[PDB]
Amino acid sequence: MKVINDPIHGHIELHPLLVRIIDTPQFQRLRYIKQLGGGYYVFPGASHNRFEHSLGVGYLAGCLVHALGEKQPELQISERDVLCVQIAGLCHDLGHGPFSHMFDGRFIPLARPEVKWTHEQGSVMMFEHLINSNGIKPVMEQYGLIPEEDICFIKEQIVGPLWPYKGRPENKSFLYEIVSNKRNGIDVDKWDYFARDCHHLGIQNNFDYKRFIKFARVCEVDNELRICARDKEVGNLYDMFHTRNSLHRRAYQHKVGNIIDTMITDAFLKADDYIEITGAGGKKYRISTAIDDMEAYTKLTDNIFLEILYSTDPKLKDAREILKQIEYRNLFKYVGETQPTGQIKIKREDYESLPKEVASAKPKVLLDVKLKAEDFIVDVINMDPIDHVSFYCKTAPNRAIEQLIRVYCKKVDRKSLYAARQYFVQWCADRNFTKPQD
Amino acid sequence: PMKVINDPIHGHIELHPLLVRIIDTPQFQRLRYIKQLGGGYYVFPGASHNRFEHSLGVGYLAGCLVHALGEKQPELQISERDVLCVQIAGLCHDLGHGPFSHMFDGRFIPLARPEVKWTHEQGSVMMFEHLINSNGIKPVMEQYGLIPEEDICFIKEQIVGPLLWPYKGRPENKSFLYEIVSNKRNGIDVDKWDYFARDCHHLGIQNNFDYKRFIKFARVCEVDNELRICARDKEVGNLYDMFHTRNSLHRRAYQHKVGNIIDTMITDAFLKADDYIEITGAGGKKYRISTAIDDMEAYTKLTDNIFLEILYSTDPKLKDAREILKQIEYRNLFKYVGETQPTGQIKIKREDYESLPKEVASAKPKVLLDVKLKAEDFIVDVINMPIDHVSFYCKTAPNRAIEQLIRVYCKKVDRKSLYAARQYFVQWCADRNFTKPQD
Amino acid sequence: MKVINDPIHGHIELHPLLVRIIDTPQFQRLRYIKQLGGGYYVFPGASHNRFEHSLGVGYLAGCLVHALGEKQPELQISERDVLCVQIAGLCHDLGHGPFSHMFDGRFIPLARPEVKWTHEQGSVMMFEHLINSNGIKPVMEQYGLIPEEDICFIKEQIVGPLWPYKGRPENKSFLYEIVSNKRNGIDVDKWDYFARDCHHLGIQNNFDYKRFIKFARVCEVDNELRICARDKEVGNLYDMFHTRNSLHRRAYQHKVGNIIDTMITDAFLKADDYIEITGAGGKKYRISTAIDDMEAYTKLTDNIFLEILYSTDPKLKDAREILKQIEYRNLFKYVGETQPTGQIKIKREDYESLPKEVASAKPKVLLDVKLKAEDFIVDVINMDYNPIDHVSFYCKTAPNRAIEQLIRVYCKKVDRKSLYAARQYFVQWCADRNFTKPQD
Amino acid sequence: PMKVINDPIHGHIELHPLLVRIIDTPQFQRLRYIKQLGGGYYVFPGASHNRFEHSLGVGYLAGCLVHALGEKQPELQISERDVLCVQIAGLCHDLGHGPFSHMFDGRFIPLARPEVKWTHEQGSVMMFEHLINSNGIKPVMEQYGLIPEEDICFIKEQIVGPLLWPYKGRPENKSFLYEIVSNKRNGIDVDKWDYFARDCHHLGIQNNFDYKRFIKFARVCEVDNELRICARDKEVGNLYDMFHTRNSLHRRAYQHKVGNIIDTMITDAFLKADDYIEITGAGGKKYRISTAIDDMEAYTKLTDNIFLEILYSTDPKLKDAREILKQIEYRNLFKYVGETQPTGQIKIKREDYESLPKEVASAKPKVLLDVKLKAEDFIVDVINMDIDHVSFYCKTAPNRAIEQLIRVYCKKVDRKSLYAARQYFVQWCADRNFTKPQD
Ligand SMILES: Nc1nc2c(ncn2[C@@H]2O[C@H](COP(=O)(O)OP(=O)(O)OP(=O)(O)O)[C@@H](O)[C@H]2O)c(=O)[nH]1
Ligand SMILES: Nc1nc2c(ncn2[C@@H]2O[C@H](COP(=O)(O)OP(=O)(O)OP(=O)(O)O)[C@@H](O)[C@H]2O)c(=O)[nH]1
Ligand SMILES: Nc1nc2c(ncn2[C@@H]2O[C@H](COP(=O)(O)OP(=O)(O)OP(=O)(O)O)[C@@H](O)[C@H]2O)c(=O)[nH]1
Ligand SMILES: Nc1nc2c(ncn2[C@@H]2O[C@H](COP(=O)(O)OP(=O)(O)OP(=O)(O)O)[C@@H](O)[C@H]2O)c(=O)[nH]1
Ligand SMILES: [Fe+3]
Ligand SMILES: [Fe+3]
Ligand SMILES: [Fe+3]
Ligand SMILES: [Fe+3]
Repeated sequence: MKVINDPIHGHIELHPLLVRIIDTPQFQRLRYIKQLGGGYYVFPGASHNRFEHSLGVGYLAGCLVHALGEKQPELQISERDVLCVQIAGLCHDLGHGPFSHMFDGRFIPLARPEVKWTHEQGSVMMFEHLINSNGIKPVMEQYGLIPEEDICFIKEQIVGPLWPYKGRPENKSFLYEIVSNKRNGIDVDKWDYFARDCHHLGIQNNFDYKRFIKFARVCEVDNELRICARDKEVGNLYDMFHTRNSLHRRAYQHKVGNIIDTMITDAFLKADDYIEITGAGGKKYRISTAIDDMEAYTKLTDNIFLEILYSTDPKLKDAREILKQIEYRNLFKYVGETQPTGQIKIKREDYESLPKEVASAKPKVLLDVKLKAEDFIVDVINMDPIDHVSFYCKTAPNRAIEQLIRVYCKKVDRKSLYAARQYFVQWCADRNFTKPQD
Repeated sequence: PMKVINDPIHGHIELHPLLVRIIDTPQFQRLRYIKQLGGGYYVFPGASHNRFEHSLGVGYLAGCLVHALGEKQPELQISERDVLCVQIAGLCHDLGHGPFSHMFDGRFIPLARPEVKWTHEQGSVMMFEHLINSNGIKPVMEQYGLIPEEDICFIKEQIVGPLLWPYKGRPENKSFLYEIVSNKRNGIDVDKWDYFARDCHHLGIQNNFDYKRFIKFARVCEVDNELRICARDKEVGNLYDMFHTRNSLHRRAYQHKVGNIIDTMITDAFLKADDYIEITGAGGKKYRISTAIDDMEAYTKLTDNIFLEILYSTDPKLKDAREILKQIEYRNLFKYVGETQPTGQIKIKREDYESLPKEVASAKPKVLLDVKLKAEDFIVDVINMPIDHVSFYCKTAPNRAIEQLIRVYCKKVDRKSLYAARQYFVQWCADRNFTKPQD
Repeated sequence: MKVINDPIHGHIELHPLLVRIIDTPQFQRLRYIKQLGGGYYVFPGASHNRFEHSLGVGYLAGCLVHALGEKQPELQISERDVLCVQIAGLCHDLGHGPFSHMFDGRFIPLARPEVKWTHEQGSVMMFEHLINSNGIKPVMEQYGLIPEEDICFIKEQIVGPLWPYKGRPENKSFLYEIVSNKRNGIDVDKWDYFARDCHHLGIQNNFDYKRFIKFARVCEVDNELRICARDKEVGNLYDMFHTRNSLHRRAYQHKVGNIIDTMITDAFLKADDYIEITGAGGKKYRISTAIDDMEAYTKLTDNIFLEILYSTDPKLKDAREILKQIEYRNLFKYVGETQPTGQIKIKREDYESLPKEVASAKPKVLLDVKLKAEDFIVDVINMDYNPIDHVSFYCKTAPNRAIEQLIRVYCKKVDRKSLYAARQYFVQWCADRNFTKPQD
Repeated sequence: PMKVINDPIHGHIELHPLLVRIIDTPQFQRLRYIKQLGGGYYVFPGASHNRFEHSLGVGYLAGCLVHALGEKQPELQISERDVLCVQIAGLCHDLGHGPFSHMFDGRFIPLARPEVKWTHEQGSVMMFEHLINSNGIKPVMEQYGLIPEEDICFIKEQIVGPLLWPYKGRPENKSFLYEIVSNKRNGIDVDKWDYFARDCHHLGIQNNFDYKRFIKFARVCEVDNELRICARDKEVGNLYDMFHTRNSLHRRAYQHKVGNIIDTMITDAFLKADDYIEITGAGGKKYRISTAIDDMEAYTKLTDNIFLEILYSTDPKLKDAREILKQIEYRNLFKYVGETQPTGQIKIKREDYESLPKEVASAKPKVLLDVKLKAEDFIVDVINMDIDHVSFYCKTAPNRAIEQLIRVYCKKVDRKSLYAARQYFVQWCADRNFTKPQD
């Protein structure tokens, strides 16, 4: 029964089971993986990692359940239910890779285009590895959990259904909207990293989750059980959503922030063949295939960045040279942005091909310089109002009331940069993407 | 052409292009990979911040203060040359920190090479000379009005002190400029300001000191015909809030019991790994962790990275060290035996840190005990550390002015062995004449 | 330089000029006038008076002005302007009478239908009395105020134009939206008693004025200069308006709260002839006429309730009997509520006549008992004002430019047959007055 | 039929109809016209609250606690009759307070009638009996199961104490019920809880004590085989913060310097007016302010109202008193001379308050001074203050348990007379052997 002090949430009381899950290598791994990935090289305050964030989500998961259980004893929320939601929140991010969203969103699609991989697949594999490597399942039983039944439940809360849910019956469906919510984008995962990311980026977060948790209730909608907010709390809700918008516009879509991310992945790609990560049975993996074995994956952290940078191996001199360019601030240069409006969206599978298409656009008038596909970086940003949440009133508590595409150039001179803007504008034309602004 | 960096504690920070030129180097970005609070992060989840953002802030506050004194008092003859120099000093005062900051020069080097006198402040000066040579900064200095010979002296001296008026970099009439970045006398400098605001911010402690206010009311005045930086009498209230902050950070965070236990565990791994880990320095030569300080090129490559190189290593030579770091991940820590302080004005010197376990373990405690422990089973932790010396002035007359702790840990966790450790220690305290350890 | 500790605003720093206005009898008057009138008899937490509310307004006025002056120097806002806005905030309630709104809203319309009286007229008369009785004008100039021009500005901030304004040029119009705002219902006066009234009533006030003040800016709107808010702060504004709505629904329109107000007024009416208030030149005034002399008005406070209650005077036995009714809790009984929807609103001038009308409605079928006009109390409750649309905004990208009546009737007769009789008359009176049909 | 009142501090308060019958009387509603902190309101604008809302809260808390003890411990034989009585007691414990609360019996009556022994708790008992007699409560008591003879005794005893086991109202096996409303020994009762919460709320002070929690873990247990109310050991953390609230209210509010000066000014006005004011009592007789305590019917009409009655007066017999209250409005207060304490454990008795200025004025203070002051120029303010003495229990074995300040003010405000006042006072402290005044 430890008490941890967190700068956003204050004191976080931790169930001994939770403590047993937290003091394992598969969880301490999150201490070495930046929350905002390449954010830190643009935002100096953003040194924070997945680890404390996982702590906060786990805490927020629990605050909400225990709250719903107290205001409404008829939901039959058990001490068993609160522990699983707490464990799920804690481990939803077990599967993040080097520099978080950079890894499953850009590196694996470029490194192994055929493979379908998400960090949510990654978390469940890592959670399974965690409870097996550390004999967690006996300790679950010691505190009243049913390992077969509850381990499924935690997994389904993280990666979704593997009525589709086997972990809990539908009269407890609302337990599935606590940690991550597909429908109205309101979950304790957002709350923590909304509060957390503003705190480190120097943005003001006026959203008050304690207030929202206090007035939160389960209510019936289309004969479905959902979590609802009372009508007074729409003012708080506009402040939640305005923060989500500021974080995206100001932080998550930052131009240099995202340019630098593609430089890092270009380094990991040129370095993928020459770095070995040690797995099970002593087998050796590459950076891109360590996702295939969880003990190697345990060992795949932000560390790999510095390992490349400090390397003396001549085989890694290319990968090294790109990371020296991040340190010297000689970055890739911005060419332009465009959108596939009205058009079919670019799929993760087709990322590898895009620079070849850009370099192949025929931009007549003819140009002084010619560029090959290796001089182009094509960066796909996927985006994934108030009205879509469901409310209630005190009188009737029973009843309910994109893709951006950016192109960077590795060549830094004005004559070549001009050329790049020309190819780029042509490629947009004959792909029927929107016309780039000047 | 100014770069503007957004910082959570100081906001928008405008950076002179010269400052930028210095920042975008490996000798500086190296600070992105060094925890401000070392092993603190393993006790306070918020303490993930590194020396890097802190170095930006000091550089900023330095400039803020100099520029402020210069505008209010033009007779001080503070130049753009002078301001730039003070700023670089803030920027580069932490260039020399080692893996996990103070754990490194404060415990590791004293335990690994007792013969050596090494400080991060010496290190900051070597790294700074190394920085400006490797990156052709001296032409860039000359371009913005710096005289490299004279001014490079000034920056080093603001960092490491005099290398009679001991300073060769600036005359005594500009003496006050040596009090901005690092103030030896009253411990009030813009560097403390940054890491008090910054360390409170990440730890969730309330900090009531308002430096913007303190800077706004700061003046140079004559005290014993020496020029010092002074505060208005009204602002003695703001000063007390700084010191209540210095005191709660020390009690609550930097002297935290598990925090300092974990430091020594980390340091025990670095010691047990020092011989089998190689860092490539200049001229291709190879250095060890403890001797990499002898070359700034190897030293550049020595960051928090080394904790994970040890943890992820498969080398069978490193298993002994690796196991201490795996202990930390599993949370089986060294055990607290007790705390004491050395009475009188005597303080244990850094050179004698290595001997301390030999002394504690050799103490003869009577009654004789069930177990006898070797010195290798003891960790001795030396933990080191108010208007007086501050100068004030009044609005009417602006020209003129008005510890060590020792904790001992046992590596053996068994109750019989733990009981033994407490006895040796209580004895050791006795005829070293340290104070009696309490229950 | 004084500092006052207040439970809603923390520390309130007061300019010595302000303290000089406060330490006078005309201002200390407000310590003895309940903010919520008959509220205290329904809400035990509601003991707060005009005195602390006025302080808060004065403080909040200054907070807003100083904010605008520091973020936007081109407005040319002086320390003189700040003092004037503060004094105006401070003295905007000098003219409230016994139990505040009961007095200018119901007693004077029943005691003297002929007269036009508002507490806003009252504030100016009393403010004029204050600065004259305490030799304030010499002290005003001591701190840089121009007595002639600035006393105008202050009166005008309270009671309106006496471009219509003589106190400040049109390039400083926005200074007229701080203390009281006719247009968008956003001012520092409502800000105070929204927080202050919730604090004492046990209601949650989520509105953060500090946050709103930090992002407030002056902008050009239709070639008009007004106070605007950043688009971000609509979330905060929604919570302000919800508070305004709860205070009105739950507190200011409380059914028993309003019954008790009409009783106190019934007692003041029956006592008006027999109570004498000493004015200037020693003349003696009545409750209804002390408003005609500001020296007598000063001594007219909530005190008068207890003077009636403690009386042994047989002339006041009638009044005394009603104040005994309130305390034994034998109150007037609720008969019903209705609205003048679609019809002309009942004017203050016509309040006196209404019970005669209600008692004259022919409620056929005939009833076992008959009621006289003296057995009816009709209470006209006015609440003059998406409201969120009438606010003006800006975004950081374009900082230069901008983006009812209730009628209740109570009966004094408390038996079931008479109450039933009463409902019939009331339901009829609504019928041939074309007011809404009363609900069950 | 249960009425429910919303309280800003305690939320919804459900009132037994019997309780409502008692509240809606003149003797009780009298408390709507008596400030809780009296003259405090003239120093703290938030402090406008009266005894009335406080009495409701005590009544609410009394029932809350009695009901909880009964639910966890059915063996205590706590009846619906017992609970009603404790509640009425909480409600009516403050029935006897006079104009401006503690100012009245603590200073006005001791100075106006030095011979008489009067406390408000005595007053509460008389007012309570007048209450049930004049308003026919005893038939209503019998209707809800109270036995008027036995229980009216019990209610009085909870208020003024015993009039060997001294209590006739309830047997010793129900002794603990006497510790709820007012607890003489360990200063922990629900009366204190209420005005600690309420006084914080209106003063803007932070109150960390959680009564709801403390109530949840309270139990009756045997202490020296005597029955006492106990707290669970784990929850002592809650107790320390109760006492910390008691400490801040006293340091920051109740012993406030100008607040207490003002109270003696009000008292000086009541004294200069005691003779010319008539309050009509029973049998038509006329009483003075100081003797209205002799008749409960007169006392009923004596509230804060007497203050404005004096101030608004045009009567010239009352012109002297009027001027002291006119001083208050213009803020020309009495001036502070100094503070002292009675060294030794001796306290100045209320009976001797009147003479205190006579002693001060006759002190021969050589050095001889330019001016001499008479006793009419001195105000002597006696300020009275009324953690381990609490009884605890453990979850495993629940059945069994584990000052005065004196201030002096001067009415003459000039520099020359004020200096004299300090000397007379310093001397008086000397030859009364009280401690040396500071500053
Ligand atoms: N267990 C654990 N605690 C952490 C961690 N990070 C921060 N903490 C906090 O740091 C403090 C020290 O951690 P512990 O290893 O549990 O030290 P301890 O509380 O003395 O543990 P015991 O040896 O069981 O007494 C705790 O109070 C936690 O609040 C972590 O990763 N694991
Ligand atoms: N130069 C530099 N900027 C940093 C660093 N860390 C954070 N930043 C911030 O991140 C922003 C990223 O911009 P830059 O890296 O300078 O790229 P840029 O804006 O194209 O710079 P220019 O090409 O000179 O215009 C900077 O303006 C800084 O505010 C750093 O280490 N070096
Ligand atoms: N002047 C004044 N102060 C008030 C009033 N209401 C509350 N206060 C506060 O209560 C205390 C009143 O004491 P003052 O006489 O005004 O100030 P003081 O320090 O006691 O006396 P001086 O400063 O010497 O005149 C102060 O702390 C004020 O903050 C008021 O109506 N007038
Ligand atoms: N009885 C009583 N209620 C009060 C008092 N102060 C506030 N209240 C609250 O104010 C409400 C209004 O008073 P009521 O007692 O209901 O008056 P009423 O409705 O005319 O009387 P009933 O119809 O018999 O209930 C009460 O229900 C209480 O919740 C008080 O002093 N006495
Ligand atoms: Fe997450
Ligand atoms: Fe530093
Ligand atoms: Fe107002
Ligand atoms: Fe009390």
